[PDB]
Amino acid sequence: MNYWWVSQKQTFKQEFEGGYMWSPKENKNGTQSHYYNNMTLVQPGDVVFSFANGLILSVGIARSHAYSYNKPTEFGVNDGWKIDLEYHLVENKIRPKAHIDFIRPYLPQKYSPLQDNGNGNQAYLFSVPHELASKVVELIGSEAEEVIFGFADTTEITTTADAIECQISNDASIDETEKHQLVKSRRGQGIFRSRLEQVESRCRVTGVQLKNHLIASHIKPWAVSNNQERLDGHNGLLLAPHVDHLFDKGFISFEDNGEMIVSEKLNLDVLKAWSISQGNYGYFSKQQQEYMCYHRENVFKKL
Amino acid sequence: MNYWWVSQKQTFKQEFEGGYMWSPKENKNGTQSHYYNNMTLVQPGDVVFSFANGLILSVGIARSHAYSYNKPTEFGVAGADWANDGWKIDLEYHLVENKIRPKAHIDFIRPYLPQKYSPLQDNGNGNQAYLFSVPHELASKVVELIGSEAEEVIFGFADTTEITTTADAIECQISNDASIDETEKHQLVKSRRGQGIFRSRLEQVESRCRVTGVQLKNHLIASHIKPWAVSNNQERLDGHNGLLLAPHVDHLFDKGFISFEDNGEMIVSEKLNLDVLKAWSISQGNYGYFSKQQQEYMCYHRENVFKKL
Ligand SMILES: [Cl-]
Ligand SMILES: [Cl-]
Ligand SMILES: [Cl-]
Ligand SMILES: [Cl-]
Ligand SMILES: [Cl-]
Ligand SMILES: [Cl-]
Ligand SMILES: [Cl-]
Ligand SMILES: [Cl-]
Ligand SMILES: [Cl-]
Ligand SMILES: [Cl-]
Ligand SMILES: [Cl-]
Ligand SMILES: [Cl-]
Repeated sequence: MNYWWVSQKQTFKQEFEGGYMWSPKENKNGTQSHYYNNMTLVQPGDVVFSFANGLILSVGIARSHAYSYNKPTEFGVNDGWKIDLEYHLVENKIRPKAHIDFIRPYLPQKYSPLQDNGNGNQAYLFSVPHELASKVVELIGSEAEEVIFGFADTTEITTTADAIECQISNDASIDETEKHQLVKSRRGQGIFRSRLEQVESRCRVTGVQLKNHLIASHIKPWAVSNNQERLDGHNGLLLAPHVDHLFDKGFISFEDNGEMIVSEKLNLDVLKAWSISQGNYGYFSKQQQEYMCYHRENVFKKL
Repeated sequence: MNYWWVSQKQTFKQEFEGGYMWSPKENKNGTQSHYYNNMTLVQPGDVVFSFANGLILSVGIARSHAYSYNKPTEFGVAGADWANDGWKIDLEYHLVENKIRPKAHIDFIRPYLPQKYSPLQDNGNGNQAYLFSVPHELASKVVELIGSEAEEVIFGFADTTEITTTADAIECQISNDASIDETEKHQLVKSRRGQGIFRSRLEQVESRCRVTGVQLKNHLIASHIKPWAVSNNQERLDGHNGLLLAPHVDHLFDKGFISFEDNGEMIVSEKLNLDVLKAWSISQGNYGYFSKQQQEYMCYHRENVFKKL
């Protein structure tokens, strides 16, 4: 996932209401533009800071790649790049110049969105390097974190998995039954679900046994699992939907002997609100532990 | 959603272990029997009772239409080659602990058996064919005999499949529709999973899960009220056609286990086992007024999504 900083000093109102970003494709003199070319580098899931009227008004999430589209009609008045941007207004609408002594050390030598004095540069879309991105996020506060962790940063993972499902569904060589089972297993259906039900009986965390209230979740994700692992009843848990949400995204994981592990970026208010207690949720078998190790080391959100 | 009855006789274990059903597709002359043709009528999400050794052993959910596939095991007598090509269905088995013996309840079942093509004779002996249709009234009686385990498989689970199938087909149609504005297309598709302009607009009128109180954006699902699939394009992108919900509340609401009155009073379905609310520490009660714009959609939800009767 990449971060971008978009300077909309004079266009924000219109771009926010329409849920987009727009720029020309090239310079007036016909040459390639580093800054316009930034638009073609944006991927769904990427985080975009809206900088307008001196303020960061939104921490947004890109929902498209750049697509060719007509310049927006403005009242009283050639195709450019459009990006669908899912705006998220933040309560803490900050002015970056005020924190420049803290920010300056982490500004890039070239293509910086801010000058060394704290004033903005005059391009439209800047890349924000990852160290700097975290500093901006620090200043906005936890609401920027709400946009990112387990939200914006899940999108690229879903994109990758969507493409793996496409590779399988369109594979003209793979056995038809195998195709169906691998695809259905992604959403906890098919032989994977039946096999899991012979290993697990209930949601570890909430105790619910009712099959219509449980999600068949993989431990090692479906996307990175090989075909055996995708259909292995030992590579799963039956979880209540809110617990599936926390586990799938790596807000929680488990020790081999059952203790729930919590990510640094899980807000503890959530667990309080849903009456999920910390503690031990039972031994995992040796076969399950193989997968849970993978989850701890690759899915669980750990800086 | 339709119900079926598969008489698996002495090969339940192999068909269970393989997660399938298999039948011939035709007689030698190209004609189908009624029972071979039944395989071609099964749709994903349909419920299939596995009957073997006189017992109902599984309440399964079909996960495919019938597809051409070679006979999974050998015939008892080395048969003709044409007969090896049949219909396969991927069946998601769900074992039940309460294994009903239909013949021991024949007096209760007999009145609801069909005049023709029935899975059972009037004395409760099974018929010779493989896949039988179970009409809906007969199905309800079978479910009553099996009890809550059957209900668990069906309501909010098997019966959600056809709704997902429809929503998937619609997304495909929209995505490939050349006549739609490119930006509109992207917005309509993203809105299905609570993304894009729909979510930003919902955030202008709602701020938290009303049921759990959670305000954190990364722990909320942007749900529609009137479902995305049945909504028109204005309704799909309307921020008033939504609620922010914790994932488990999104689950209960989307499937119609709960709904809300216009003043926010939570309505709980008779199909909701109240143990679930206790296990997840969710209270009944009042969750605040909706706006007139939201009430339009909530009325639809109460009348068409909420599980009644
Ligand atoms: Cl050039
Ligand atoms: Cl460039
Ligand atoms: Cl400030
Ligand atoms: Cl200010
Ligand atoms: Cl840049
Ligand atoms: Cl297994
Ligand atoms: Cl461990
Ligand atoms: Cl016939
Ligand atoms: Cl076929
Ligand atoms: Cl008959
Ligand atoms: Cl008879
Ligand atoms: Cl019999």
